[PDB]
Order: sequence, then C-alpha cells, then structure tokens
Amino acid sequence: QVQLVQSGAEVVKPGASVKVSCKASGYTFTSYYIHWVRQAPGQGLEWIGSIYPGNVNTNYAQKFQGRATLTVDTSISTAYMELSRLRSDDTAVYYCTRSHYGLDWNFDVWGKGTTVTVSSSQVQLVESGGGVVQPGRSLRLSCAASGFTFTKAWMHWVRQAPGKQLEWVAQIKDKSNSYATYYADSVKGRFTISRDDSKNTLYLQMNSLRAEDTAVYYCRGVYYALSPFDYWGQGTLVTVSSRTASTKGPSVFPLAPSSKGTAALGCLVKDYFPEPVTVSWNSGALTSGVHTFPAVLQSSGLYSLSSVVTVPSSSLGTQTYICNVNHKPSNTKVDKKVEPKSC
Amino acid sequence: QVQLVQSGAEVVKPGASVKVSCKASGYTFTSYYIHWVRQAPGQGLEWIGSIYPGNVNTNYAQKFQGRATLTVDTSISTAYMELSRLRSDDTAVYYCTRSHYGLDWNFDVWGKGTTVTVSSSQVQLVESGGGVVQPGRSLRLSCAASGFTFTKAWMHWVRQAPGKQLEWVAQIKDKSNSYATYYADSVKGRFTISRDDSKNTLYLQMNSLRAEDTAVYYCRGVYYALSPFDYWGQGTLVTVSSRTASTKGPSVFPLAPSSKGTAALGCLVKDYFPEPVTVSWNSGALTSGVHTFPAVLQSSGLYSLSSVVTVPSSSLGTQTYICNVNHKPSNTKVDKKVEPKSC
Amino acid sequence: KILVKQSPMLVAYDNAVNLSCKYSYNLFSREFRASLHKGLDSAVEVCVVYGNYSQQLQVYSKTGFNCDGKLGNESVTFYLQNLYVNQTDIYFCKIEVMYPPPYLDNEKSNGTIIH
Amino acid sequence: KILVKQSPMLVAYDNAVNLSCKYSYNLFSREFRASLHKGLDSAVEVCVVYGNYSQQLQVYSKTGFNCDGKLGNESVTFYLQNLYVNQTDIYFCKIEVMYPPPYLDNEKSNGTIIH
Amino acid sequence: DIVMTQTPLSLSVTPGQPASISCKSSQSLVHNNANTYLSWYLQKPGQSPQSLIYKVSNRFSGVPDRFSGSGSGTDFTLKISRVEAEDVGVYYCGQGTQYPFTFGSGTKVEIKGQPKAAPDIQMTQSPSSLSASVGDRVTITCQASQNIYVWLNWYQQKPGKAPKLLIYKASNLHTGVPSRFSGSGSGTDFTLTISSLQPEDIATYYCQQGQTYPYTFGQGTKLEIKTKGPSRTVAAPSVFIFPPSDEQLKSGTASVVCLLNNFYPREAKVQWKVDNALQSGNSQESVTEQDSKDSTYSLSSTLTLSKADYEKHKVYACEVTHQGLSSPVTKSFNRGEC
Amino acid sequence: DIVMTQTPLSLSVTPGQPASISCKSSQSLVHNNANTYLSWYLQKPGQSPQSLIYKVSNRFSGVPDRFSGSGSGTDFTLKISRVEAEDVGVYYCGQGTQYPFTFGSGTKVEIKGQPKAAPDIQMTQSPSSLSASVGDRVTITCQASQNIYVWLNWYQQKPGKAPKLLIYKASNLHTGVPSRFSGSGSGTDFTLTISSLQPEDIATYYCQQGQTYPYTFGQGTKLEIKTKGPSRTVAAPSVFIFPPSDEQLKSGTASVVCLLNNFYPREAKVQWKVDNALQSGNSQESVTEQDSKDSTYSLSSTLTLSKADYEKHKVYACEVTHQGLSSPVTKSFNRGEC
Ligand SMILES: *[C@@H]1O[C@H](CO)[C@@H](O[C@@H]2O[C@H](CO)[C@@H](O)[C@H](O)[C@H]2NC(C)=O)[C@H](O)[C@H]1NC(C)=O
Ligand SMILES: *[C@@H]1O[C@H](CO)[C@@H](O[C@@H]2O[C@H](CO)[C@@H](O)[C@H](O)[C@H]2NC(C)=O)[C@H](O)[C@H]1NC(C)=O
Ligand SMILES: *[C@@H]1O[C@H](CO)[C@@H](O)[C@H](O)[C@H]1NC(C)=O
Ligand SMILES: *[C@@H]1O[C@H](CO)[C@@H](O)[C@H](O)[C@H]1NC(C)=O
Repeated sequence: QVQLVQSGAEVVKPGASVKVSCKASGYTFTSYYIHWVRQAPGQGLEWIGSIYPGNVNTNYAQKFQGRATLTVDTSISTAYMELSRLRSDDTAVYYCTRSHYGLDWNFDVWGKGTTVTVSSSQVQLVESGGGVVQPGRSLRLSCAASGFTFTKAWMHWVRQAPGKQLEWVAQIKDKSNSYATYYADSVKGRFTISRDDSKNTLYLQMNSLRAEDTAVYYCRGVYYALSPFDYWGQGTLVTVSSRTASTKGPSVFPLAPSSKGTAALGCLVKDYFPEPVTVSWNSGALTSGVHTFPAVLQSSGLYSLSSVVTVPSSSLGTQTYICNVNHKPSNTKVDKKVEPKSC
Repeated sequence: QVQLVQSGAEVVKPGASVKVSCKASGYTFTSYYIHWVRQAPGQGLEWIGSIYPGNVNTNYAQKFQGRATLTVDTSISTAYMELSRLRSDDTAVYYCTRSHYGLDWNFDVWGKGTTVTVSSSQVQLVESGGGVVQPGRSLRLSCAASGFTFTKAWMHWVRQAPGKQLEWVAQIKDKSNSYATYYADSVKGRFTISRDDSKNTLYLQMNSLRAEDTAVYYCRGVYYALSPFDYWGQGTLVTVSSRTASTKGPSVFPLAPSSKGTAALGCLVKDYFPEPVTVSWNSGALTSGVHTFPAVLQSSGLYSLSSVVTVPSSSLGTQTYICNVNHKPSNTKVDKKVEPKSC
Repeated sequence: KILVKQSPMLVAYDNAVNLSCKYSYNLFSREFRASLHKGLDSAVEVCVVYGNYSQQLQVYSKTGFNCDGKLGNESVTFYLQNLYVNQTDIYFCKIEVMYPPPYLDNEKSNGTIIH
Repeated sequence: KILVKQSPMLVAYDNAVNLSCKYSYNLFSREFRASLHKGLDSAVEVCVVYGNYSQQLQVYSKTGFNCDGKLGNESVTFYLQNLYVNQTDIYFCKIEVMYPPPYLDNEKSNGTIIH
Repeated sequence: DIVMTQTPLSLSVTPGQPASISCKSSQSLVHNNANTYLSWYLQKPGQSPQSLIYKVSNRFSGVPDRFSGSGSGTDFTLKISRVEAEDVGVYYCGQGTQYPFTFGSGTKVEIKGQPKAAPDIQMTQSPSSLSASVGDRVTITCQASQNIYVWLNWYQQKPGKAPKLLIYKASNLHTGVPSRFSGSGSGTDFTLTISSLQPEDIATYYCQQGQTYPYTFGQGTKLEIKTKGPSRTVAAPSVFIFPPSDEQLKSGTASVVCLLNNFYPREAKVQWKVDNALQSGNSQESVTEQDSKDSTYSLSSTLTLSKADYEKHKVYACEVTHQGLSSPVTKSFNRGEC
Repeated sequence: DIVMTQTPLSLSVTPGQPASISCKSSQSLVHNNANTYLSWYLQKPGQSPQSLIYKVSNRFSGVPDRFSGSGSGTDFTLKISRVEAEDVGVYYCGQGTQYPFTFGSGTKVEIKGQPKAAPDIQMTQSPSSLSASVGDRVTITCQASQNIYVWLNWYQQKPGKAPKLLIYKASNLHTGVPSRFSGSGSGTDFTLTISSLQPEDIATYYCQQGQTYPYTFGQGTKLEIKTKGPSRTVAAPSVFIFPPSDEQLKSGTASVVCLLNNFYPREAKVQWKVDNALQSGNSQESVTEQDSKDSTYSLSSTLTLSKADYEKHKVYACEVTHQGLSSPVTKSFNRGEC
C-alpha cells in the first residue's frame, strides 16, 4: 500500500489550466521529495520540478517556471500539480513519482498516471492546396472553418512574403452585406475570393501568377459585434519559380465489380509520374477493408498503382462508390464512380 | 549656545553606582557620537565609550564593559552616564564631550565637567607600625577602627606569610565576654592581643621574634548577630632578618620659649642616623605656621634637625605644646613638652 | 532551532584542509541532512551527509567533489580534497531537522573561506 | 529601507581592482555614511565616504588602507590599492541614512571576495 | 495607401522589464462611422499570426492583462509590462478603416539573456526500437554529453503502465527486480546488461540522469517483439479477378488484375493462364505490408497487354496457389460477355 | 588542628563560564551550639582579603548574587556562575568553630584569554611639567608605540576647566584658536609648535590618538609658570633666638638657634656675635623651600659648642641682615639669667 493515488480522466481546451491530485500513503508523506512526470506520446517521459514544504524555493525547469505550480498538504497527505496556459503540445500522460528520503536521484514508486488530452478548442481556419506551380498558371486554395459560427464572419486573405511583413490581399464580407468583395490592387482582376456558407468554407482563386505572389497565405475571420473576434488561419506555403520537372497526371480506370456473398472493386491509376499519388475513398469516409497497393514501376519509366476494397455484394446498387486521386506534383485531382457493368 | 549641560555635585560611597546627565542643545543631538571622559586627579583624562542610538552595539573599553552604561533620549536631547560598582580608584572629574558629525576623531564641545568624589565608605581597619626589626626583639602594631561600631566586635589578627596561605594568630572577644583572649600556639606566651574600646583601636604586641613571624598582618573584625559582618584590615608589612645597620635614635631637646605679641618655640632632635625622622605636632592637630627644617648633616657623620612654630605669645600658659618624633629605622619614638622657662 | 559555527579562514595548504560545522542538537539517534555549498546564490553544492541508526555515515557528491564521511558527537567534519585556484570562493553550512514538523531553520551560518 | 548590490568575485590583478556598491535612494542632496569593512566580526574597517552639498567626496582611512573618493548618481566606487596575500578576506558594504529617524537598515549586504 | 510606421522596429528587455511600441499613422484611422479600426498582433517566430487588440484600447478575450492598447487620431501606443517566453516574437499593427488595409513593418521582440542556464543535459539512448528475440542477450547503452560521474536510473516501462525503476544507480540491483537485470560501465558512458530477454521485458526502456537541474530522459528504447507470422495462424486468401474497363479498351491498353486478399503467409504463387496458354512476361506483382490487426498480407497481380492482342483471345484466368488453399483456385472470365 | 582541604587548588574559565570549589573538612565544623562557622573569602591579587560568605549558605551584604555557599557536616561547596575581572584572584575557606582556626591552601583563580585585545595604544607626552617663560618658543612632542598615520588631537586644558580642542588633526588650525597654535610632523611622531607662550597658555596640554579602540591620552603636560619671586613682593623676616636647654648643658653640648621666619627673598645674611666677638666655624644653615601660599622662605642657624666653653661667655647674639630689614636687627640674650 505504498503508492500514489492519481486523479481521474481530465480533459479541457488549450490555454486553460488543470488541477491534478496525488494522494500519498504507506510512508512518510512529509518527506521523499514528490515529483511530477508527464509522458508526451511520441517520445519518452519528462520532468518539471520537485516539491518539499521545506524548500518551496525556486527549483523548476526552464520553460516551466510560472506555468507549473506544485503544492502539498500533510493533513491528508496529498500532492497537487497545476499546469497553466496549456498549449496543444502539453498533451501527455502525467505521473507523480516519489524520490527516496532526503534525496532525489531515484524514483521509488510511480503514480498510476493521468489522462490529460488537449486538442483544438475550435478547429481553426485550416488551409489547403498550394505547393509547386509554374508562374502564369492557376491555383485554388481552401479554408475549413469549424468550432465557431462561420456564416456571419468577415473573411480575408492576408499573405506573408518570406521574411517580409503581412500583406492584405482580399476580404469578403458576410452574407448580409451582399457578399461584398474587396481586393488589393495587385490582384485586381487576377484573384477572386469566395465562400460557401453551407460548407463553413472559404475559397480564393489565384490566376496569372507572378513571383510577387510568392508568400504564405493566412485565412482570416473577423467580427466586430457584441462578441468580437479576429481569427487567423494556419498558413499554406505557396511558391513560384520556373521548375520544368516535366510531369503528367494519372489516367484513372474503374475496376468494374460483379457478384461474389462478398464482392470487391477498385480504381486503377495508370501512367503517372513522379511519385506519389494519394488515393482517398468516398471523400474520406471509406476506410474499413481498403487496401491501397504500393506504387509499381512500369517499364516505360512511369509509375502505376491500384486501390481496391471489400464490401458486401448485397448493397452494390444501393451504396455509391467513388475513388479520389490527388496528384499535386502534376496538380491534378480525379474522381471516378465504380458501378457494376450494365450487362 | 552649542554646549553640554552637565549634572551637579554628586558624591556617594564606593561600590554604589551613579547616574549622570548631559543635556545637549544648539545642534543635532541625534548625531555627533556623544562621548564621556573622566579626569582622574594625578594624571590626565580618560575614555570609556561612544554612544549613538544607531550603533548601541558593543564598542567600549576593556575594563569598562559591564560597568558603564550610556543612554540618550531625542525628545529632550539628553545623554546619561551610569558607572556601577564604583571602586575607590574611580574617583575623577567626568565630562561629556561631543565628536564631529558621523566621525569620532576630534572632540568638538566639552561638557562643563562633574564633581564625582568617592572615599572610604567606612574607614576600615587601618594598621600601623611594622618594618625593619632584628629577630628576637619586640614590636607593637596598631589598628584604627572607624566608620562602624567597634566596641561590640570580635577582633582577630590573621597573618599571610609570603606566597603562603592565611594563618590565624590570635582573636580577642568583645567587651561582654570578659575580653576573652585566644592565641594560636606558635605565639603562646610570646604575643598578646589587646584593645581600647574608648579609642576604637586594637593592639597586638609581638615578642621574642623569630623568622616564622615573617608575614603580612591583617586586622580582623567579626560579628554574627542579626546584623553580621567580617571586616578585614589593610595589611602591614613585617619582615625579620639579621641586618645590623648600626643605628641610633635621636635625642630630643626643647626650644624653651619666652615673650615676643607673637612668640615661637620648637623641638631639637640631635645626633640621629640614618635618615629620616618624622616630626608631628600635637599628635597631628598643629599644622598652621609650622616649619620643620630640612635635615642637616653634622661633622660627626650624624644627622640633625629642628622643628619650630609661631603661636600668639598670649596663650603660652594656656595651650599645651608637644612635639612627636618617630624614627622607625631606629624604631624609636619620642615626645616632648615645650613650656617657657620657669625663671 | 539549530545554530552553526565554523572557521573564519582556512588556507588549504597543498590542496589539503579539513572543514567542520559545530552543530547544536541532541547526541545522536535521529535523521538529518547536513549540506555544504559554494556561493550564496547556491551556485554549487559540494557535499551532503546523513547516517541512519545503524547505517554508517553515508557520503557522496553532486558536482564530483571529493568528500569523506566523518562524524563525532554532535559535530560534522568534511575531508575535502583536490582543490584548484578559481573555485576559491566562500563556503557555507546548512542544516535541516525533520522530526518534528515544522522546521525553524538557522540564520545564514556565517561560513568559511579557503585558499 | 536601503538595499546594496556588489560583485560576487573580483580577482585583483596586480594589486589593482575597483569595488562598487549599488545603492538605492534618491539622486543626491542628503547626508549619509557608506562604510566598507573586512570580516563579519567587524575585524577591520577599510574605508568610509561622505560628501556634503558643496563639499566634494571626503575620503579617508582608519587602518591605513589606500582609498580614493568616487561618486556617481546613486552609486559608490572604491579605488582600493596596495593589496597583500594574507588580508585576502570577505568584504562587505554598509549604509546608514540619518534623515529621517529612525533607521531601517538593510540585511547583511552579500558583499564580495577578492584575491 | 495608408501605411503604418511601427515605432520602433525592434526591442528586448529582461523578464519583468516593460516595453512600448507606437503605431504612427499616415491618415486618420477614425472612420466616417466614428470608430478606429486599428489592431495589434503578435507573430511568434515560426507560427501563424494571432490577434491581440481589437479596436484600439480593446483586448481580445483570452489575452492576459500584460498587454494593453492606447492612442487615438494618428497616434497609437502599445505597452507590455512583463515579457515572458509567450511574448517573444514580432509585433504588427494594422488599420481596418480605409481600403486597402495595411500592416506594420514588424517589431521583432525576444528576451536578452536571463540566467545563464548552461544548457541542461543531453541523454541519448539507442535504439528508438529494436527487434530482439526472446532470450537473446540485450544490452542497451546510455550516453551523455557532459560528465555525470554516477547518476543513471533504469526505468522499465511497458508502453501503458507506470514506470518501474529497475536499478537505482549506474549498476545496482534495485529491489523487486530479478538478479539478471545487471549493468556495467567504466568511465563516462554506462550500460545495462539484460542477460536473458523475457516476455515481460516487452517494454520501452529508459535511463535517467541525476546530477544537475533540469532533467529529461525522455527518449524511449521500445523493445518490440520479433516474429513475422508464427504467432499468427494460417489465413487462406480471398481471390478476385477484374477485367479491363471498356474505357481503356478504347484507349489501346488493356489491364487485368488478380487481386488476392487477407492471407498469411507472404508466400504466394500466381500464374496468368490466358486460354489455358500459360503466359509469362506481362505481370507486375505488388504486395502490402503486414496488417495492423490481422497480420495478413494482401496482393495484386496486374497483367497488361494491347487492345489489338486483347481482342484476339477470350479466356483470361489466374491460377492462384497458397498454403491455406486446399487446392489451386482458378478464378476466370470470358471476353466481352458477362 | 582542623585543616581545610580546598578542592581543587586552582581553576579558570572564560567569562560567563561557571566554577566550583569544595572545602572538605578534617573534623565536624558543626559547633556544640548547632551552627557551622565556615566562611568563603576572595583575595584579589595584590590586595587584602575581603569576606564573602558568613556561615555556610550565607552571603555578606554587598556581594553580588553570582556567589553562593553550600554544604554541611564536613562537605562544603562554593559555586560561581559568571567570572569577571572582579572575581579573579585566590579563594580561601576557613572554620571558625574549634580553636585554633584554619584557612584553606588558596584556590588561585583568573580568566583564560577572552578576545585578543591586542593591547590598545600607548601615548607618551613629555614632560609631566616644564617651566618655560612667557614668550619662549615651546614645542611639546607626542610619541606612540604603534603606527597611527594621522590621528592626533591637541586639547588645551587649563587645570580646572573643560578641555579645549586646539587642533583637529596632526597639524590643522582648529577654529577658535589663534594662528600661532601650529603643529608639525613627518612620519610616525608628530608635534605642536606654540610660537609664543602667553599667560592664557598656562595649562596642562594633551594629545589624543584616534585610530583603534580603546583610547587613553591621559598623560598631562602641565605648563607651569616661571618666576622665583618677582611676582611675590618683599617680605622682611621675623627673627627669634633660642638658647640651649638646661637638659643639654648637663649633657655637655650646647646648641643655639637663630630662627628667621617668613621672608622673601632667599637672600639672607646671619652672623653669630658671641660677646660681640664675631664667631665663625660653628653654625650650620638650613632653609626650607618656597611656601605654597606666601612664596616665602624660612631659615634657621644652629650655632653649637661645648658646655665647657659655653659656661665661659655670657652674651650670645646673631646679627641678621636682609633686604626687607631697614637696618640689621640684633636679637640677643645673656647667659643663665632671663
Ligand atoms: C544576496 O543574494 C541572494 C541570492 O542567493 C539574494 O536572494 C534573493 O534575491 C532576489 C533578487 O535577486 C530576491 O527577490 C529574493 O527575495 C532574495 N531572497 C532572499 C531570501 O532574500 C539576496 O536578496 C541578496 N541579498 C539581499 C540583502 O537582498
Ligand atoms: C556570525 O558572526 C557574528 C559576529 O560578527 C555573530 O554575531 C553575534 O555573535 C554573538 C555570539 O558570538 C551573539 O551573542 C550575537 O547575538 C550575534 N549578533 C547577531 C547580530 O547575530 C553571529 O551570531 C554569527 N552568526 C550566527 C548565525 O549566529
Ligand atoms: C582559472 O580561470 C582562468 C580564466 O581566466 C583560466 O585561464 C585558468 O586556466 C583557470 N585555472 C585553471 C587551473 O585551469
Ligand atoms: C602571511 O602570513 C604568514 C604567516 O604564516 C607570513 O609568514 C607571511 O610573511 C605573510 N605574508 C606577507 C606578505 O608578509
């Protein structure tokens, strides 16, 4: 019965603090220099501080002072940990571990750990698209609003050239103001910003690309009413230079299905180069029993692959089946429906 | 008006303390490091300590710490000195002197000094006689009791041989106990202790001297009633050895007086050797107008002198005139009356 | 309380000197920690000593200094060796009683100086 | 109150080093005493400095040490020279404001060490 | 057309020290609606912008009281009392009143050296994961970049449970752990000697350092178990054959597939028998990696040829063979018809 | 016959440290009156005994509570809590019950070194008193035994009044004192230069030291004024003549005196004229020193001779001459008669 009773499954948003408990018994609670150790999933353990009522003077870690706050209480033999301003990278499995008497070099008995997960207070403005594109050609971006009330926001697009300041490009107004559109003049006629209120999503088309366009692109959401906010995006990397890299996008072909009580079907993507192509199924909702086969090099120097799936042979008229192939080096996306041959 | 008002004529017994006052004005009393300086008559000045409310920490003199105690008070700008356990050698003229601001090296303005005299709480048992004496011969000592009630005391004589312990010799009892006499056995028959209650004086005769008698002699007074005390003496030095030093004591001769309205008379001490003889007048009560003439060396190798005095020619039948000659090297005392020739 | 007394100067001739802290409590048969450091900002910890009832004077180091374990009646002794010229700095003594709670420490034990 | 800050170490190369106490009060135009000693038992007093409104930085010594007078805005500087090997000891700073009474001193100003 | 002059362009002051940036305007940011659409932002180095101050004197909810806006007309000042790690990075200001909007030049901010941390400690453990059999002598090392005389601590931690201290020294048997968990080291770099690897040793091992603060063992030597399949039993495959698309026939090429599915082991044999005339030289084999759940592989065979020669024959099959198959299955089809 | 064994025979302990002496007896000091006549004394080194403890547990009034007696029968212990300077010195104990009494052997007590005082300072000033005329250049020195760089202070102090600081440095004119009070010194021993001695400088001069505590200038250079008589006017003498005693005539010798009294100046002339036959070769002259009050001398002349030659003549006189005497007085007498 020499252990450390740890607190329960506690989960909250980023930035807010958390109060943890660690009840000690079976030994001298008033000694042994209680610790705290969090386990960031992906690598090993961690350390923050040691605690003793006698030496509550400052002995913590560098980017920990001011954030963590250790306490104890002899009357019920309990220790508490309280991490504040919890960033997203603070999500880990927290332990309270006990050093030996008067010293700190070995950890005697470890607490049973704690569930401490933090993620995505709101799913902020998350951008998409971008990458390698020759000048003069086109490209379209994206921005997925979630966690908040999109339809009423004032949406912008603000870019940051490498090492430069922030450059406002275009803002679109919410649905009440006739979907008002305003551009910076460097994109007058070239670009066009847009949105689908039905989809919590903001779009911006980029045409007649020049090198001045070489900049990160941040998606912006603005509100100035009795509950105001200005929400930035994540940033999507968009660069312009004249790299030939002669590349062709895949042709896509349907593996027509038939009967047998289990069936199968797939999509065939042929003659594509370079590597790789990404294949999603039903726009991200079909994963169970899917095998996307590894790229195979053909004699022609061109790659090729196929992706298949097992579903019941019953629903083949009922459920609708569509494969997605996005090949951003060639900057070509293709979708195809797979329905049995009308024989 | 930049001065130090000192206290008045304060006089008390030894051992008791004394509180002195020194009022400061005309400047910043709360600075300048007040001091105290006592003037022992016979040599120069003295020093005890400096005082400041800010540094009341211990900065005094060696045989002064614990005895002196300096204080101040800002509300009336006064300084106080309080010497305790006042020994007889503490009698002096006390001053309060002021150092310059923030420093102590010069004394700026001296207080007007204080009358501080101490002497003889009681005139303790004071011994007399003693000195050079060949062995086997006699000698008589003395002890003058004053300041206390002698007639009821238990009187002893305790000697201290050189570097040795204290040796009780003889005690005599007070007047109630039949003047009881008790001797140590080494003096049984030799010595005899005695007293005159009328004279507050204790006597001890020393006969058949031997070298064992070589010791200081302390006069003792004892009482064990509802107000008890044991009073020691001062100590008189008595040594025995066989130093010949062939010496003769003076013959004394009267300068017979006559008329003229002023008269004179003296005593002639002739043929004495070695030096000197002491001549007192009327057993210590006649000093005004007395000239004791310096020793004159005679042809015979022997010294001689005369001592004279001027008194009115009126009282020559009335007042009685007697000279005293004590010559302790020869251990001979002689007294002579000087009355005009009955012509 | 606890009080501490140690030398005001100790010139370590030929990298050899003895440092002792005169401690004030009962004879023995308790648990304790008697630490030694270097700096008032707690720049260095040089040695620290404890002993159980039977277990003898356990002794180790945390900045690799050389330390031996010596204990008497109610006084500690540090057998420090392998000195240098630069780490010449002030040296202080520390104490912490555990039973009973709470702990009423000493003022900053004056310390010592070495050469 | 008053607070004091000074170096934690100053190796006096070739018997030459500068010692300064960072003092905390108003600019100037008061009366003061900024003392320097050697030992925590007040074994030695090495120098002490005061300056009147017009009168410049008066400076002297009481154990015959060498001291120059240097004053800035609210900081003192000691130009100490003629060092030795044995008197190498800790050095502390002292302060005493006079107006107004009473005096709420500093804790023992940490001090400095020399070589 | 209304450019923002951030004043100054950079600064830094020790933690606790204050600061001040001033956004001076070209024109008046007061709008014909009697509002000022100024703003203050912070771009942490390497991250997206995040907003701080909505109108002028107006702090976004979730921002600590350490920030504060101020100003009016064309004079605008931003102050910060205590600068910590969360406050380092560039600051901008922007008008939102007259089109087109503008941002400041960027007020780069960081902290000038607080206590000389003397960078803490570095603990290297190899590997991140090995594959050692049961019983093999495994001895994992532990290296540091500084001189820790002796402060190692070995924490057996199966992924999921609380860390279990194995040895409370460089090499000293901690109680509760068998006598085979021994260690060794002569000098700067110590080690741990597991004599025999056992099934309960399937864990992620750790070594601690203990000489100076701070502390990060935080590496992980995840000892994963070794078997390709033996602990995963026989799984006969599920065999399907796909003809080409009428889309590709009209393009000249004609691909055919013989998809196997969910078999263990990896060993498989496929043979395209066109017209029972065993063909050879047209097929590429592609196989997946062992599944996360069932530890089974799944395989495809892509026979390919031209329309011209495809329209010649009619029967297309692929005799699949396997261990889990009692007999070679022969899935087939005929051309054109269904 | 009842000897006292003091136990021990010596001791010493730092100030504040306790002590204990034990007086062990030969016989029982309890008297047939049911009292014990023991006592405890202290002999300070170089002084007479002083009593402390009257019966056994009984302290004499005026003794501090630091002393205390104890015991009974033949066991007797004396204890002292804090030993100071007043307590150093030998201790004895004595019985007062059975004759003859006895004392202890002596318990020598002092103090073992308290703080190393590093003996304070020594200030030598010469002379204790000089006799310098008015206006003479007087420069009194001041020597020390240690190295005081500059800490002298000159205190003019006429005997009787408060000390007056003359110079608040080695040589720096203190304000309130004329520009003639200058000093000088090059090195270890400084001095003071009074250019002209004046009547108000009749004082006892002092020099102070000011480098380390303690402090004692305490010497005194008493500048006393010089004149034998000039400021003491003429005083004619008073002349008396004494014949011998009839006691000494019957012893063979016959002394005669010519006593002068209370004259200034010292200059005097005496001539014994026996029978107006001026004698010469028998008289010794003896004179006193200048009186404390009137500054006058007083002189005797002792003519001497034998009975045999004394009974020859009848007239004996001594012509005294002086300045204050308008004419030589001739006091005389005749033999036998009156
Ligand atoms: C002497 O140095 C010590 C460092 O060991 C100082 O301790 C702390 O200093 C910070 C400021 O740097 C203060 O905020 C703390 O309150 C101090 N702690 C204590 C316990 O005082 C110390 O301040 C320095 N001396 C003085 C007199 O301040
Ligand atoms: C450090 O040394 C100082 C001496 O400068 C000590 O100061 C005094 O010491 C005596 C005993 O020797 C005590 O009676 C006093 O109370 C001490 N004074 C003060 C102000 O504390 C000091 O005691 C020593 N350090 C400690 C912690 O006691
Ligand atoms: C002491 O420090 C100095 C730095 O100035 C360095 O050069 C010297 O080597 C150090 N002493 C030793 C013994 O390394
Ligand atoms: C330092 O003290 C020692 C005492 O051991 C002495 O011998 C030496 O001479 C002193 N140093 C100097 C420079 O006098």
